[PDB]
Amino acid sequence: NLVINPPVFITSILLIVALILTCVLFPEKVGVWFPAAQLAVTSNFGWFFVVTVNVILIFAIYLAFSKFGRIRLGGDDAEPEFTKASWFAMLFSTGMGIGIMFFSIAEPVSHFFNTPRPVDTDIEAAVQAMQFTSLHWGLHAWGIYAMVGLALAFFGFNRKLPMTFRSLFYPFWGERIHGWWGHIIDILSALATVFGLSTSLGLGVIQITAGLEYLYGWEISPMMQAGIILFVIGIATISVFSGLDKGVKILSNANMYIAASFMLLIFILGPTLFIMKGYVENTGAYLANFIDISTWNDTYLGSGWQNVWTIFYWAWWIAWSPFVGSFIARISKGRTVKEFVLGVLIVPGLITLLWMNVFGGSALHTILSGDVTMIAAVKADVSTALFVFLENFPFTKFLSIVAIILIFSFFITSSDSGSLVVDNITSGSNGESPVWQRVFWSFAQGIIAIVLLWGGGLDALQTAVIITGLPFAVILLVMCYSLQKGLKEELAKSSKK
Amino acid sequence: NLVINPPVFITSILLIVALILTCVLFPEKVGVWFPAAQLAVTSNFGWFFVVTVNVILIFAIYLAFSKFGRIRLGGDDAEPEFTKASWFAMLFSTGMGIGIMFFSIAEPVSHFFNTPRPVDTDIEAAVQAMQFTSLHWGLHAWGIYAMVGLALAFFGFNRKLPMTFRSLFYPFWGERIHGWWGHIIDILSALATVFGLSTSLGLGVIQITAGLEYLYGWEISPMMQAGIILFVIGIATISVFSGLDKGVKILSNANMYIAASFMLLIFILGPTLFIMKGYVENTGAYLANFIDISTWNDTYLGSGWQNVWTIFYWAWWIAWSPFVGSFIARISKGRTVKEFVLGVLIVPGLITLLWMNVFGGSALHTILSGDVTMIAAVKADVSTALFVFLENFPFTKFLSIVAIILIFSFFITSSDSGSLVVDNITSGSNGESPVWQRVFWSFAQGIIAIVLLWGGGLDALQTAVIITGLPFAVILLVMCYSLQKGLKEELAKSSKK
Amino acid sequence: NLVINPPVFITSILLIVALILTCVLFPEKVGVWFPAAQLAVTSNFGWFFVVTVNVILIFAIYLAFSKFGRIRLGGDDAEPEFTKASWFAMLFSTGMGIGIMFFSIAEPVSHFFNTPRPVDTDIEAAVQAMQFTSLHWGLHAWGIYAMVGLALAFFGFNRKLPMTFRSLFYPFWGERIHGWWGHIIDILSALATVFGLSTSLGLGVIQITAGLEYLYGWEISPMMQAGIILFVIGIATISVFSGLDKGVKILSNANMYIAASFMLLIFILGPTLFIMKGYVENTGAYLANFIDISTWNDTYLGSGWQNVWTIFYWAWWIAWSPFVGSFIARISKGRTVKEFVLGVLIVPGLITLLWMNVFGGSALHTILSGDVTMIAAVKADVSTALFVFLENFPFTKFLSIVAIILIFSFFITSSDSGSLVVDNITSGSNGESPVWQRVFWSFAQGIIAIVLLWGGGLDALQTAVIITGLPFAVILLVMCYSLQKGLKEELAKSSKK
Repeated sequence: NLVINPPVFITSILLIVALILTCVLFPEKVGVWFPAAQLAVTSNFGWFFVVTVNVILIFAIYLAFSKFGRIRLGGDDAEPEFTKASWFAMLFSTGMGIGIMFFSIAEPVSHFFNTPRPVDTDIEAAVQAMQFTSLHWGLHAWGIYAMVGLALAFFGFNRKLPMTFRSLFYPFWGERIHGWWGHIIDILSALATVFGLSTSLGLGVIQITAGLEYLYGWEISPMMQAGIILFVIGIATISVFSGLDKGVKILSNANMYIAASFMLLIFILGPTLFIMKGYVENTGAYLANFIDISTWNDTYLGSGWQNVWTIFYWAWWIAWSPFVGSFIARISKGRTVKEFVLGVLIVPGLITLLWMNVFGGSALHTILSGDVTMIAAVKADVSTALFVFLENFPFTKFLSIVAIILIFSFFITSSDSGSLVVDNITSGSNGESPVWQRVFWSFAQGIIAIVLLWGGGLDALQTAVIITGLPFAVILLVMCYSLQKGLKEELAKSSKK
Repeated sequence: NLVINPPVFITSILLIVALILTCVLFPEKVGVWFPAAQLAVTSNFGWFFVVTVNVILIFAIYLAFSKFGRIRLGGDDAEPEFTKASWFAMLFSTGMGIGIMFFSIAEPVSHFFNTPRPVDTDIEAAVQAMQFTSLHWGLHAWGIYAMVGLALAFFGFNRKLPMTFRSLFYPFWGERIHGWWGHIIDILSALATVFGLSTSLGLGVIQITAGLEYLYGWEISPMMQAGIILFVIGIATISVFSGLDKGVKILSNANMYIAASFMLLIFILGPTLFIMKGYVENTGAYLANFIDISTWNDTYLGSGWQNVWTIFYWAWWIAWSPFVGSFIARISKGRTVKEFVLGVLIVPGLITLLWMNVFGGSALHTILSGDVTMIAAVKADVSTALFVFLENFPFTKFLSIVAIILIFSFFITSSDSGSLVVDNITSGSNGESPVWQRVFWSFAQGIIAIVLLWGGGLDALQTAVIITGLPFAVILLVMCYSLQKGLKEELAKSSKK
Repeated sequence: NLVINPPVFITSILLIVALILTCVLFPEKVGVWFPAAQLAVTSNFGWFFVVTVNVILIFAIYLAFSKFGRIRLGGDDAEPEFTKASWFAMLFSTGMGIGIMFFSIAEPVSHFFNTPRPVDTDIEAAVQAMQFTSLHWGLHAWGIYAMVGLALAFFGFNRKLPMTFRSLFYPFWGERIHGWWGHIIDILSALATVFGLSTSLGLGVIQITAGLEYLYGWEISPMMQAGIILFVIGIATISVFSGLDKGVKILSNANMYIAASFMLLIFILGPTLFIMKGYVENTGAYLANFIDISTWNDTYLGSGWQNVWTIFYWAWWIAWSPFVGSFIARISKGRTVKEFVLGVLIVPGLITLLWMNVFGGSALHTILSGDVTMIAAVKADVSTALFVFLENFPFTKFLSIVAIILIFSFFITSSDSGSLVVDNITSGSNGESPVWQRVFWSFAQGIIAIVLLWGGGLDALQTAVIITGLPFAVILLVMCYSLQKGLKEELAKSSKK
């Protein structure tokens, strides 16, 4: 009935309620304090975010290509439940649904007219734009996801422990994680994953309303935005309470199939030789200047460009890493550490770059051809970039409708996917909690997205993400260091006949 | 009296004769058809050529630095027939002997006034020219050659099958390679190797007639070029009347000694500190932006520069790869996979880069010091680049004469060497075919070179090379993926006490 | 009484006396002979210096990451006398630290108004300056130091041989090192380390006099410079004779603490976010263009910039490497080769780069913010760069006095430290020589510094350093190739059940 963890459940509820009250009955105060706080945090700790993501990626590479990579998740006498192709498909399904569909065109074009670093020619501007979107989506995001998923899988399969952030700090804290010391980590993890899920929720909402406005000229107001959010979460709780089926795996497969069909349609109807040439060239350039852009901090110029694009992306990945890592760990049992890390790092990191090329590089090809019309639309609003990019394609209305449907299905999938992660983190156990708690948490994330959207749109999701992702960046660093020790202890124990 | 393979010998004769007949009865038709076909193929599949060469090089590096590198060629109970120094010395002479002399000077200067990418200063133009020259000749070519030689040696020594391209696909096709399925593989390999050897023959004859015209002011019609071709082939077939007495290894050592003496003379008489400094700096820059230039596809500019220089070079290295790999594998028995790959990748690549520095960087030093006279000559024709370069050196006539003699001897060695590869591929066995078959194949190679020369000069060799190297690029990728399987099988079978 | 090595003692003393004579009774001739000779050697062998340092660094990396890295120094039955932190702390204290205080500010600003390569924007100039000072101080210096220290430790602990340069060539010279073939090696090593210590002493005294002149407006004639030199050396020999005996380690710890406090104070009072951002970004850029700047030889421009900055630094590191490597080996017993190399290459290099950032990047931040006043001072003279840098900080006089005291104590430590190495190399044994010989060698290095100062200032230390570092570059290459054989011998001997 009420199987909960009080010090985590009540603390998260109280903190979320306090934030909602602050943002709903101090309008001007919250609207003035949030962007100043976000700017201060990002300006002061962009170096720390960059160092954290680089260290996590280097640690993932090291774990993949060391003696620790021979350890098989779930024990030596375990076998994978899925083939490599299915595992890779599910890994790409875990990332990314809404962020990809929202930024794949807005970001490469926003790095064209607003370059991260000064360039002279438009060719170099396009190359730099593709390089920076590859940096944001290519390997560091999947590095963080792979590290969190590896930690969760190792400490929930090889250690017979709940796959929350409590058990990830066992090796160096012993039994102290059970009382008031792992409670803080669980609270921070729940808050960070809730805010990351709510950011994805909000991104989907803004893009779906922009698409409806562009297609039909409808005059939307935040009232029907809230109505859309409530209706979608109602569909989710209907699918949860009166379960038609396991509407996650089948919906994940449908989403992957529809996204692949969309990518193939854009690849064929748009440029085809240009897309392949640009994919090869841009991946090579991204891997050639990897250390130059990964560690770049904009220290000498001081343009402040990283405060909205790069540091925000690192904070987002770090903050909502628990949600992605949970489902990365669910589907990876019986696969060794090296194979797991390489599979999470490379294949989804390559498919994401392929999608980035297929969409953003095609947009940049249109722009470089003199057809500057996405630049003006994105300068007006970045939520219509996809629906302006589909204007110069055959079946513009059908492609726009399919993109809206894909966004809405990713919306349901994320809402029904992160709800169970938050429920498990909040109430412990492994899913014995009743469905009403899951529905309540879905409602909470929906209203959090609603309040954040009404408090600035795409200027309050980033603020909360960065604010709650900085301490979670610290937690990620400590968690990587503790996972090293736990893996070393397990390897030493196994190598004893 | 002809030990032959009917479906390979007859098919190769038929397609070669059909191409010759088409080129001789339809001058204008073939002269319009061939450049268009080559341009279409290169424009559509430059990305594929780049991916193929990069993947082959990465596969070679992986095979050198993994557990697969401990496998000893010819079995554990085998010892090298040559010392490491002599093996390294004769490795460089194995392939690209005539192309080195043709493009040692014409290519770095052609990348100066016709830059691959836009540059402002002449210094950057020279650096880029040397970088792209090193890319074309440094490591990818020797990566392809090392992979092909490793596959040939593994499947002709460790597994005892005949050393043709039929046996390289045994692991994943079973016994199907013996009939009408590996026949196509052998036909394509023979065509690619004959069209890659005819390209070198054409380069040699073009440069030798250009040198004769430059030195003596003679007017040589295509009839005298055909006479030169026939005279050289007659000398080659006289040398293989019955023996006599197998003047190939001695000629190979003489060619290596003469080329080394020529390089030392150019190094001493020309700049000596500049060449050494530029060698170090250019090798460092080549290894610094290796991924930047290897994966570069010229996609945002579309200048078409890669259609003649880079894609043609990849198709050339792939096309005549059987010929180079055969004699790379002949002289490598008893050497482990790691040592073999590192000795075919590094040492001959380093010596090639040293030669190309000694010649092209010296030419660029002459150009950068206000003496722009190789640019004007190369813009007119590229076959007189070396003979114009030797103009500003002491003993210009003697150096030109020894260069012509070295080109003629490389011509003889290549004609006598590739006939063996074509004859072995066409007739199977391991050298049981009669001498008249070798004579006929040398004649066919010579007339193919003559016909390609009369059909456009240095515009039909590239066309044929690219056309027959694209499907051979596919075959190279498949063979690279099958070699790891067929060699992991041997590694597993050997690691069984 | 007179326990010496007469072939080494007599030859080194006679050569030093001859140089002092030709510098003190041939002013006009030597003042033209020395800079011309230095320019000749650096121009002719900059490529050799670059190749030598790159090969040494690559060899150190390879030895750290191969089967040889498992070899435990001092034998398997040995343990580290110090913990990891206490060893990392004193690794950086072994040197540099006198040139650190001299070129922390003068070098990154001298690379600003006098760029190694042409740049347009001031931001690019600052990035290039930071990159090149990182190259000079980051990894190649510590690579040379790690190689020399590893050779010395391996041949003085695992082989029970004297820790001089005699024993480093045992593997392929056998007992021939004991007479007239290893005597030359010891003589060259003693001369190189004496001249390196003299260059450090000259830098220290130059900066001390410059700081005194800047703070107090004093006029210091070279007579007072000689008086200061003699006073400091007299303090050192008084400590050696009467004071004694372990205070060198106490003074080393005091120097490390004072330098860390000075660096922290500059980090806090000056920019704090800028320094961290620039540290991360500049380390990333240094590791991104590593092969581009390490192998750069300035061959296409011929500006001559490398003759005073990069080649001089390589020659300096190579020349005084025996002194640094001796104390790197003393404080490293019972540590495996991999751990030793990774702890000498990385951590001291990282701390040196952090010091360069904290000081030079702060200076570049001041310069880039319109405050161009260090540029004029450094153009006038580079010795007062640090004292002009502290002008725009709180507690300018206190920080200047602390820097002067730190330089003076580094002077004392370096003299008392290099006297041990010179005495041990010249008289053999392991510290049985009388104290009078030690103080005599300290006096000799002091008068060498005085004579070199009176012969051109900072134009004769570099000359002698380069002249005696080129043959020592050859010797370092030979010993680096000898260590592999002599330590593979030990690895094979140990791996025999």
